[PDB]
Amino acid sequence: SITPGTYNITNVAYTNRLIDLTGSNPAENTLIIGHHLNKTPSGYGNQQWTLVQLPHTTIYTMQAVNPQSYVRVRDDNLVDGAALVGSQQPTPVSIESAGNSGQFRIKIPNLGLALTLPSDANSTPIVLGEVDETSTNQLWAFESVSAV
Amino acid sequence: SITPGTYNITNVAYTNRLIDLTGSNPAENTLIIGHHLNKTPSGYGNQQWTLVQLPHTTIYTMQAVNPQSYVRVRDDNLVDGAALVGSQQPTPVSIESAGNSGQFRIKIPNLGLALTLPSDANSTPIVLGEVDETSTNQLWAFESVSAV
Ligand SMILES: OC[C@H]1O[C@@H](O[C@H]2[C@H](O)[C@@H](O)[C@@H](O)O[C@@H]2CO)[C@H](O)[C@@H](O)[C@H]1O
Ligand SMILES: OC[C@H]1O[C@@H](O[C@H]2[C@H](O)[C@@H](O)[C@@H](O)O[C@@H]2CO)[C@H](O)[C@@H](O)[C@H]1O
Repeated sequence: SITPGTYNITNVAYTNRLIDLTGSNPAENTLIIGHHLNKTPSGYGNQQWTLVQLPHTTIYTMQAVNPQSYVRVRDDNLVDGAALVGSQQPTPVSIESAGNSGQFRIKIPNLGLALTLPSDANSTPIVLGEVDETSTNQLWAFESVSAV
Repeated sequence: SITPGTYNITNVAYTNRLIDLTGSNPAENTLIIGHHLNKTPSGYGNQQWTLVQLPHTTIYTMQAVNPQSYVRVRDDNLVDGAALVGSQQPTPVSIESAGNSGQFRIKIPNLGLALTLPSDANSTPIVLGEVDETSTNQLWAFESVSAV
């Protein structure tokens, strides 16, 4: 399984789009979106995500570097089409390899729903969609940030 | 939520029945059962269960003190009636306060299923049942293992 640490997370369909917390805003219910890299080499703190793992499982929490907001499904509403947002409390996710190449799905445990990016337009919000075998817009690549 | 540590776990419908790994057997797919207390004051290692928590959530793993088998649903088959067993790999569980006191429900994350004891007969297997907030057969009392 993926090592605990800090990462930039890029979409497999749209390789110019990173997971991004809108405006670096710390407020409840701030939207999580797909957006162009915002500074070289590894973005500002709203494009860097720290993973904490439950040992001997694929269950994690995800938290931005600055401001320190967790990934959550809005209103804990675990259904097709619901928004992803920043919050003071996390939704637990299952991060699972999709084959022998470095790609992953980010799933809601036991429900057959996953994070998806529905267009390449800059600033498109990320939402839940149905799990399947062939859509590339629900696959994601992880690159370590050396930080410091 | 409940503090990480090592516990005896007793049913609320049937207060003479503890969670027990059959015969202290380390083999894969050994049944987990309700059974009378097998040693004073706190049982042998097959009646003592260690909890590890994912921070800022109610998600845990459960593992016996001796032999070191995890709690798992047989074949990862998350349906009404399925068997609980000992294994080298865990099923993640959501442990939540209920009823009233040092009383808790042991639920499958995001599904309407929970661990239940259907009879007071000695050595009855523990299985999944539908969530029902009025049923004492799916409520459990947690007591820390004394410090010899
Ligand atoms: O609109 C999404 C992008 O916002 C950028 O931050 C802006 C911000 O939206 C605006 O309100 C103001 O504060 O200027 C900022 C730029 O200096 C983020 O930097 C970008 O990553 C997107 O989230
Ligand atoms: O039958 C369930 C109980 O088994 C007990 O272990 C017995 C075992 O069944 C028996 O075959 C033989 O090995 O002697 C053991 C007693 O030392 C457990 O001790 C009890 O907790 C139940 O699991």
